[PDB]
Amino acid sequence: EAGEFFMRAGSATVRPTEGGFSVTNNTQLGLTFTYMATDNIGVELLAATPFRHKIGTRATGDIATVHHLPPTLMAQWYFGDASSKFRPYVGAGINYTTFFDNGFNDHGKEAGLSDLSLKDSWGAAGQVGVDYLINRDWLVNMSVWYMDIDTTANYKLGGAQQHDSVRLDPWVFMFSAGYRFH
Repeated sequence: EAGEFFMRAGSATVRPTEGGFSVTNNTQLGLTFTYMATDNIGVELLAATPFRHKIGTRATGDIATVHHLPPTLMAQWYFGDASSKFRPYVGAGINYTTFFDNGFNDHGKEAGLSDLSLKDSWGAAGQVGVDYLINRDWLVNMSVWYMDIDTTANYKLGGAQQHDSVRLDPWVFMFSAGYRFH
């Protein structure tokens, strides 16, 4: 497996962590590119199509929608050996998330909200997952990611109240199939 490069394609679902400031879960296309430093140490990049979340509270409901790209870079450790058909793994790394295409809905505007945007964020990331190596060519995968994503939302409330701290700190769940290149 040393020298190997494999790509996984599948669903990645982001579940943001905590009157009420709720944020919906969203599932998008997930892609990971990984390389084997050795038979156990791997280098992986997670990529995704942009995610879309709705924000809101109990009474009003949705008041805005937000999108972001959470590209993540990881150093990993695969258990077992190069011949194991079943290899769980763990990783630690750095995440970078950018928010874009953020706007309040009619309801947000009716309440006096406008000019919304969130500033970029960097943060620790951890992961545990499993690869089931079917052939020298294919595999199926599961993956659970944790990510430090702290930001601050900027917008005006009829006036200019443009600063609040948003903490997503989401878990990301990924299911995929992967191809191997030797």
